Amino acid sequence: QGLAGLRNLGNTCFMNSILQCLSNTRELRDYCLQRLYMRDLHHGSNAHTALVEEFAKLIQTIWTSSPNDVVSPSEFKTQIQRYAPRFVGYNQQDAQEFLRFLLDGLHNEVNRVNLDHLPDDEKGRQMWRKYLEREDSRIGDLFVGQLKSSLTCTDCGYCSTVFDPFWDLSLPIAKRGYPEVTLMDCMRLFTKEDVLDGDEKPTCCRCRGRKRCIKKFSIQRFPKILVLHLKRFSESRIRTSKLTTFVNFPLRDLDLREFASENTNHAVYNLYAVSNHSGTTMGGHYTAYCRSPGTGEWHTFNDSSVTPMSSSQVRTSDAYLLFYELA
Amino acid sequence: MQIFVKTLTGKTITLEVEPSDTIENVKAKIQDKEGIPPDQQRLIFAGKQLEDGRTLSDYNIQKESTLHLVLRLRGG
Ligand SMILES: */[SH]=c1/[nH]c(N)nc2[nH]cnc12
Ligand SMILES: [Cl-]
Ligand SMILES: [Cl-]
Ligand SMILES: [Cl-]
Ligand SMILES: [Cl-]
Ligand SMILES: [Cl-]
Ligand code: NA
Ligand code: NA
Ligand code: NA
Ligand code: NA
Ligand code: NA
Ligand SMILES: [Zn+2]
Repeated sequence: QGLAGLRNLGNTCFMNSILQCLSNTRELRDYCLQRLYMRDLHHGSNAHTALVEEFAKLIQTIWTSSPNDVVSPSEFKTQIQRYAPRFVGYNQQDAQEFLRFLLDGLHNEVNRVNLDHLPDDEKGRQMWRKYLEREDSRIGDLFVGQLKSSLTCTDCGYCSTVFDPFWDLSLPIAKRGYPEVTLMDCMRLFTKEDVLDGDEKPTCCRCRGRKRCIKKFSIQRFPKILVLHLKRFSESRIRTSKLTTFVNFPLRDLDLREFASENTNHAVYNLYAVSNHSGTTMGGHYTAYCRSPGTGEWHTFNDSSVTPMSSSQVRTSDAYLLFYELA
Repeated sequence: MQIFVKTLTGKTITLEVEPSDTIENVKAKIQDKEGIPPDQQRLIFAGKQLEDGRTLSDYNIQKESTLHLVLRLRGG
């Protein structure tokens, strides 16, 4: 069933929001339920095995509870704060920041471990194999993609290309919007042609001086699970504040083909989870909306309460992290 | 060497750095351009948040890599 709430341990709803998103990440959940992590676990003492163990036990407990049971993640929390001491307290925290440290911990514990002559695509493939020989896990299987960044000197026309892995994308929010800001508007702002001039002129290795350049991202490899993090932060050099702009994101048929380096039939996503923040930058409350992998129905997970919801209630301006799965 | 930071609203900035530069040094460099206190900055690369006390080399960060600048929505 998977409709168990998580006990608030003291400002830990950021952690619970993320835990529920991951609980409803079908392939990650199955990994834990089917106990497939056991043979992936590393041996050797104080290689943080308890983190994977306590995370998997929590996912197991959630998916074997009666609906409206409340589960305690206290053992898990002990393990995550040992892995990442910033989470030692009972202070309010950022859910994205928590996601990154959590997935890093899990990944590390089940880890199974110049090119100017090459065309772009071959260079990327080689950089990708080079990466996968350092970072190769079931967690990576799900979350990791590859960006291509192309930097062109406007003077000599030389284009330097590099390839950066990613486990999520942090998207700037469009200030525009005809009727509404959309997720596609945000992906466009991420992948757009960035002008690097004035103070931002890069040095051109061919021109041997600072030149106006254009820099552009595309997606070279799409991940199975695409996590999109909306940059809800103002540019204030005094008091930073939250951007509460409504971003309209789809539930279904997010086709990211246009952002690909190479045309692909396999960059279409469906939404399955959302981590919501209500508050300011300094404080607030987290909730999660998640689609059960089994039934396809949505629930709100809020301060240990688990309640059904319609798909029409899923899109809100409080959306902060969006979890999409390759359809 | 030069690396890039994708900042908060759509723009990218260019930093001059050495492999031995500490994450704190990078944050200072970003402060000089963006006016964001280092203690508020989080820098993501290849799914890792870069930690103070470590260096660019520690993370295999090469020329023309891009760092993703994000701040925080604290919640409980
Ligand atoms: S406090 C809490 N508990 C659960 N299960 N889910 C959440 N989502 C956001 N906050 C929470
Ligand atoms: Cl052991
Ligand atoms: Cl605010
Ligand atoms: Cl910007
Ligand atoms: Cl330094
Ligand atoms: Cl940080
Ligand atoms: Na030991
Ligand atoms: Na480049
Ligand atoms: Na700011
Ligand atoms: Na990495
Ligand atoms: Na680049
Ligand atoms: Zn040039």
